[PDB]
Amino acid sequence: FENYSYDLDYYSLESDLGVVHWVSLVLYCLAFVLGIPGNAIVIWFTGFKWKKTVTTLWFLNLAIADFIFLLFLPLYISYVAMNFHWPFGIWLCKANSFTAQLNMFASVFFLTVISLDHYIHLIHPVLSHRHRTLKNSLIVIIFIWLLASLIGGPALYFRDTVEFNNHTLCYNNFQKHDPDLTLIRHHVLTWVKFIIGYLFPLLTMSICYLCLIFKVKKRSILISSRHFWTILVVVVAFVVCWTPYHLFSIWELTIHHNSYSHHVMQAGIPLSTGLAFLNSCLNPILYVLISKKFQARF
Amino acid sequence: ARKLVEQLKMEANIDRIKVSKAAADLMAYCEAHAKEDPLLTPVPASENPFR
Amino acid sequence: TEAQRRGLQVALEEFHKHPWAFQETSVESAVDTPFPAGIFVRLEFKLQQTSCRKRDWKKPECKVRKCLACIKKVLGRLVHCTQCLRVQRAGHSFYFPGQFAFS
Amino acid sequence: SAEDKAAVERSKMIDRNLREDGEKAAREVKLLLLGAGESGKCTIVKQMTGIVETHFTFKDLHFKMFDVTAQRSERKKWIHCFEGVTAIIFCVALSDYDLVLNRMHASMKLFDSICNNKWFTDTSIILFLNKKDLFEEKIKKSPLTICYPEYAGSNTYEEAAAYIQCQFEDLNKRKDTKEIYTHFTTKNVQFVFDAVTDVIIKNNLKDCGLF
Amino acid sequence: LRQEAEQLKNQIRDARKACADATLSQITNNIDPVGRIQMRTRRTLRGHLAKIYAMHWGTDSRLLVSASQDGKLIIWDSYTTNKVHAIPLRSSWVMTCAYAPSGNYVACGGLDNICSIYNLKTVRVSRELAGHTGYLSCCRFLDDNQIVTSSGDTTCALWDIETGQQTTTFTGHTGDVMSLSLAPDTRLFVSGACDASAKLWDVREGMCRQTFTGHESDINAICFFPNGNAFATGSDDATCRLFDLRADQELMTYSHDNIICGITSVSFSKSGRLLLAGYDDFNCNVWDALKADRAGVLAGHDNRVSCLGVTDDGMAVATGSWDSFLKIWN
Repeated sequence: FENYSYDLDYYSLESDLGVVHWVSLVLYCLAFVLGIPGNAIVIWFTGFKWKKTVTTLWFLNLAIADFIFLLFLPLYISYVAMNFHWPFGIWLCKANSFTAQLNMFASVFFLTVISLDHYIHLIHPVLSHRHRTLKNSLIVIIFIWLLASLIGGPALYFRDTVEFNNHTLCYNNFQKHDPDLTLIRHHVLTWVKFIIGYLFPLLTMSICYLCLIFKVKKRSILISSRHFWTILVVVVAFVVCWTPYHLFSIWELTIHHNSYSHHVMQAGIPLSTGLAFLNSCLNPILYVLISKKFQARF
Repeated sequence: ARKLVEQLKMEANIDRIKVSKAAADLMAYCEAHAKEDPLLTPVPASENPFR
Repeated sequence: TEAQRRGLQVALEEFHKHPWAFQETSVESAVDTPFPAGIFVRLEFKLQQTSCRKRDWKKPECKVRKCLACIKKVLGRLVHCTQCLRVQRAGHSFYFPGQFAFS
Repeated sequence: SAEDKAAVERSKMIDRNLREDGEKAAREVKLLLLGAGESGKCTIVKQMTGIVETHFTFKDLHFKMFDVTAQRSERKKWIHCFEGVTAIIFCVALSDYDLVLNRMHASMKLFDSICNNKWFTDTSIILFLNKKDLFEEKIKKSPLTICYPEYAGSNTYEEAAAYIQCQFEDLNKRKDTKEIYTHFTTKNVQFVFDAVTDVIIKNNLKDCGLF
Repeated sequence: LRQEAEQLKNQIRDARKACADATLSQITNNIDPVGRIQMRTRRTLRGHLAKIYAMHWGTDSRLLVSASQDGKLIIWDSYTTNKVHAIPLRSSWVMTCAYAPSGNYVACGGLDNICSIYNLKTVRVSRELAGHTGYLSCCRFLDDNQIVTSSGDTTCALWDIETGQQTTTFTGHTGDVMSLSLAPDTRLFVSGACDASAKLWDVREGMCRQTFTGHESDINAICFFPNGNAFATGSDDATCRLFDLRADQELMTYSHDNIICGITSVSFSKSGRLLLAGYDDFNCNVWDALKADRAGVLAGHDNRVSCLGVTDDGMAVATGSWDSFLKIWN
């Protein structure tokens, strides 16, 4: 009749202090079904022209980022579907967090650089003819990858796995490392993430696309019928999904009227995350396989 | 057209042989150098610089 | 004190609820810090090994055979035999910021 | 095997130099002068053996004009080498309708032959109607009935020039892939710059558009 | 003397037809076909940034020259796909290039009325031969001191590199001269013009001896048989013809109903059994030189195969096309 040994060790952090849950998993499943298959098809079929210009490189990078993000999504759906229980180790949770940040920032930056490149394309016919080399595209994609990989410290110092009552949990811990780091590493990191991953990209997309559509270069030989609708649709798709996620990220203020005052413990934030996954899934299908340039070879 | 007349006369004065003789000579050359043609007889990769 | 005795009794009951019962063997004192909430204690002590009888109630009735307790009638306990900072401040707390992201 | 290392290092240097030269050359814009004859290829835009080279920079754009005054041989033997030019400048000297060598008929024949050609199925043609000052004086003396028949308009410079432009414009048969930029002779350089900018926009959008 | 010229032409035609008694294909039916030929792209040479217009294999069968519209003459090492030399030609319009038999010189030319000769090992300009009023179509090296050129003004010229002046002028063509080939003994050379006629010229004598006709369009390519007693020509009407110098008459014709596009380049194998011809249908095909059949196709080029060549050892064939690539087949 022995449950332990001479040194009795255990841990127990017990503490006494539906309609949305199902929709989140449904959205995750639809995003995954519409994703990995479509992204894999895009990757395998993108051989339109060998060593094609920068647009194919942008599309390949975006598709790869979305494919990795959506193939690591099932880990998140398993975590959320088990009543917020994370049975995996700290190393796997750290790896998932790091790769998720890398993929999402890479996708956002690639979309932003696509918009900037298109704006320089149509508006500028002279300075875009001397700065569109393939080596420059390789340099800028390498810089984008480096910037997305070397931003934020989830490197096992800002994320720890701590089991709560009867449920294991891995989470970002911006505390318990130093008493001096009080409200100086949780808000600064969130603000930096919001300003680099949402503020500058959204501003650039908005200004470039609006100035491109409204003024249409004041020149003819542009099909404004499809172009305007496509630009508006892509802008709407980008805005309507990442915005709730970023407001929930900036919502981490912890004092409005009570402990939560927003009932965030439910699947509202997971639903917004699923909307972000839906936008990531919907981007490649809305860029690469719907335009008039393609759809003629198949 | 004196130059053309002279050229035609020179061409007509050139001796010609039978077509069959030329064909036989070409065939003799072909089967004489057939063994030395790498594009005709396949060459092993042991002595092939292009593998 | 009485609060420390109640806290150690609650910790032993939690031990007996799920992992045979073992009593204290290397007893030790405590310091406590009564200010947040009604009470708060910081008591450490060793336990016994095996048992003379199994399932002999939550309280130890078997005379013959370095922990860490930070409890707040208890709204939270992390007895493991540390994160006492947030538990002592529970009496809004236990947020564990995030919990909802791919991060 | 240090010889192999030296050879591959030399090859790497050679291919780097080749890539740099290709990148430098791709940024420039090239035009081909293909005027009618005795008043064409020897254009007026020059003055500001084999192929004649002209290099000039305008609005941060390096124009290389290839003039063909020699090579009276067959055109199709060397015309296929010019399927890389941004535009073809066709210069027609006005007031030559009365002159015979008939010259305007040869100009139309050359324009139809090159404009409706397989190699230049997408290259833009910039028509330059020169000697308009002499043309205005010659209309008052020599009517436009001797050449370009069915001339119903009066002997006026404006209507005659409009008729010339229409008779040169309607000669094109594609009308979709290529467009003819007609101008009357720093207006010439600005017109050429605008035409080549439009051609660059169209050609580069045909590949990297992605609206 | 139009009547005298017509009578002489009729007599020459009658004498030529008298010697004809049997077609080439009539007596070659006893030779087994060699149509079971499947050549694969052994090597791929890249680096050109424009349409490749001409090439020439080296005597050592390891180094080859290549000319394209970018203005660069590239000398490669086909054994290891390593670029050996890169000459920045001053003229971007290049149609022909040559490699010296001793390997110490290279040649180039095009829409400049000048054939430029460079020395590899002593790259600097060595000679610029000028004097032609038309575009050069083929510069070919006889030795280190004599070169032969053909221009678009219906004139061929045997030059002298040491003096930089023409030594012999060959005239008589009506249409623009398109190609020339040198005999193995370096004493005779046949060249074809746009008038659908190919004339044979003597280097030492400097006068024409034989004229071959029969084509309905321009003759674009020419190449001697390895024995030097015959040569094959390709035209723009999807037709090739074999002519014999001794017979002075067309021997046998290569044509296909499916093929409509003309021939841009042609060459013979080491034994002369295989005739590799490049067409405008984005493909190059091999013909049985003694049976007029097709043994295979060298598909793989993304544009028109402008030029092709066979090594002296005949171990491989190099094809350059407008797709800015070189392919070594073995």
